[PDB]
Amino acid sequence: PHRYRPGTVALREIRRYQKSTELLIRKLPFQRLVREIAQDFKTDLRFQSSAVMALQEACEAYLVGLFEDTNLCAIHAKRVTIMPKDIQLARRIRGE
Amino acid sequence: DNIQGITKPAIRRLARRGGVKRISGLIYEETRGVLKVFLENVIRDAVTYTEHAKRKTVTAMDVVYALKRQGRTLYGFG
Amino acid sequence: RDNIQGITKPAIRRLARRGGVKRISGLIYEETRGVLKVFLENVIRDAVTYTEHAKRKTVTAMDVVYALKRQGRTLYGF
Amino acid sequence: LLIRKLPFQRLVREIAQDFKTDLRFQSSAVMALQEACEAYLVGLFEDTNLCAIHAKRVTIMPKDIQLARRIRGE
Amino acid sequence: MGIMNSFVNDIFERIAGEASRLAHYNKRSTITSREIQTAVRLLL
Amino acid sequence: ISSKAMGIMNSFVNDIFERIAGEASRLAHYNKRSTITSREIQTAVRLLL
Amino acid sequence: VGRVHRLLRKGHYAERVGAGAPVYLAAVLEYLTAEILELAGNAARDNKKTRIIPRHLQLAIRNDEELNKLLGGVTIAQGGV
Amino acid sequence: VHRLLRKGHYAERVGAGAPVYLAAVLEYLTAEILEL
DNA sequence: TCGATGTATATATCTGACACGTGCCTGGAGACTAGGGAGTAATCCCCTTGGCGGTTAAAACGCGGGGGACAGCGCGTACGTGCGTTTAA
DNA sequence: TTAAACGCACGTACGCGCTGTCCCCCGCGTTTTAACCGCCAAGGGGATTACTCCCTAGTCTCCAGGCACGTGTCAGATATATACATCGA
Repeated sequence: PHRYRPGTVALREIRRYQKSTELLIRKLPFQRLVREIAQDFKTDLRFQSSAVMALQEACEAYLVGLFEDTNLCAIHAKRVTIMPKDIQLARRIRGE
Repeated sequence: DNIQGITKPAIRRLARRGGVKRISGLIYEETRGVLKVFLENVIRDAVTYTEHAKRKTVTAMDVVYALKRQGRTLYGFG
Repeated sequence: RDNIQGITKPAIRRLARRGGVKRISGLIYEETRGVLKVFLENVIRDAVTYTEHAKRKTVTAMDVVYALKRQGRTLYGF
Repeated sequence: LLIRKLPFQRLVREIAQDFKTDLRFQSSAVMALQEACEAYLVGLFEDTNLCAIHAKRVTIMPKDIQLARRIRGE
Repeated sequence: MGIMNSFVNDIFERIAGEASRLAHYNKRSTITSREIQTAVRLLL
Repeated sequence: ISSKAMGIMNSFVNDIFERIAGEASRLAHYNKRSTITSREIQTAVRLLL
Repeated sequence: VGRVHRLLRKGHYAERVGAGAPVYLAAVLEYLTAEILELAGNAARDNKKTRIIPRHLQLAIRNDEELNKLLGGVTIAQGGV
Repeated sequence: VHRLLRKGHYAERVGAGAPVYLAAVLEYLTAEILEL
């Protein structure tokens, strides 16, 4: 048989997704999520396709940055695995 | 309850874009709370601005106003 | 110049003690001095710019209040 | 105040001398800058202490300051 | 005492700012109670 | 140039325009003057940029 | 030049606007625009493309410390990281 | 509050309810801060 | 260490986003009456800069010794790579 | 109806707690520098007022610059054959 060593594929995925620029969350599931969330504020609300597209772009751009910040305070402990306390610390330091 | 629509592969892909090599099994349940709270805080403002105009259709510029008030100016939608 | 040496070790120790630091490494002092220098440089540059636009010769508290407000921190009492 | 007044006043006039000559300062502007600096440094050390505790250490070290500033985006 | 006297004018400027933004966003020539209420709902 | 790049440039120009007009108005209010002159714009430019 | 003056008068930025303000503001905006496009065009040539796209704007802005300092909070749609 | 609203050039016209509401909000928040 | 996997290149073919031309219209430009905000001039007088005498607060330099940081080893069980099942977009 | 998520067991790498050891925070002491208080000199510059003018707001005329609409074509695209780079037992 043939087999790649653990961790070699992870680098290939990192190199792949940082070169491309398409959206990464599924369009329909995200749209359904926005539709369900909006129902808590007002009935019979309507959303243009570009409003949901704007929300999607905002969420993907925010989460990528949050993971980038969390990785530094995860590595600071001389680890490679990121864990909940790293996110909690990054969010506490950002004051949000 | 559509929050389960945020599947594990999508979160892994986002973390991959951020350069994370190894991901703990607890990150998945941690991310959902962050995303839900962010979306609620953005939508409340967008709907408030849309209501100010007495319109019934939310428009992209209302969302731009919501993000701008929080310091998250978005370029690309005019 | 050498005037930067006027920020003595005991003052930094007192500040760190108020901040809850239990044990302080001997290398913290030079880093604190550099951080203080850059903060002062930016605030003074803004204050001087407002003073010069008004054609004044004395620098007043208002130029400092406006500089601090621009950097994103509000000072009450002046 | 916790920083000596006279050295800080000389520090202020030294910084100001780089921008404009023969400048003058009111008695309250220097103390205002002093209050601002003391609050800033207290806040930075408070933030650095969490980064130090994160490694289960007791001694705070420069890398904790650099990390706090890098995450803060300064 | 000066702290409170600054705090009041600061919040005044913040609320009046949001009321102005609400007016400009609709090209309206008059500020009304609806603008103030929306500004309060947007800030608080 | 693609249509989207021009679309982004339009928001870029509207942003910087509003920043400069903002600072120029604040400076004029601070000095208690009724009009905007090249001096106010120059000061706003030097402070924001 | 006229549009700037009209927007100033209609925006309530001030009750009066002098004659020299619009020429100065137009010169500033033109300078910044030429600076942005020159770099975007260089990045496009460096990518063997012939039409500029948002990705080139992101790459040009994030590689300059001054533009990046001015636009640190701005998010570019379809720009990515 | 009404005078500042007119002098601030926020709009060319100011309704009678705007300054009353703004004053009431400022007083409420001021008391809320002073109490805490 | 080379050969099994993966991503890059050179080619023919393709279709719909863009560069260009048109009619026409609403805003910009040229001329005037008008007037008040703003440039210049002058005085009053304060408060900032420069200096002196002196008395102890705080900073300075040793040195003693033990709390802590650090490199190292062992082990146990979490998450990574790949195959098959199956779900709804 | 095909490619997306969901599930399975295997297994090598990581996270975690133990020790041994030497160095450099902390504390007490004696000394010495200059921070600070109070009093003396004196002139550069801030705060208010009046003269009077020349730059900008409001009303009207007329025209050519720039908004909607239509055209048609070539720059970017999947798809192919395959090239050669990279990783492992």
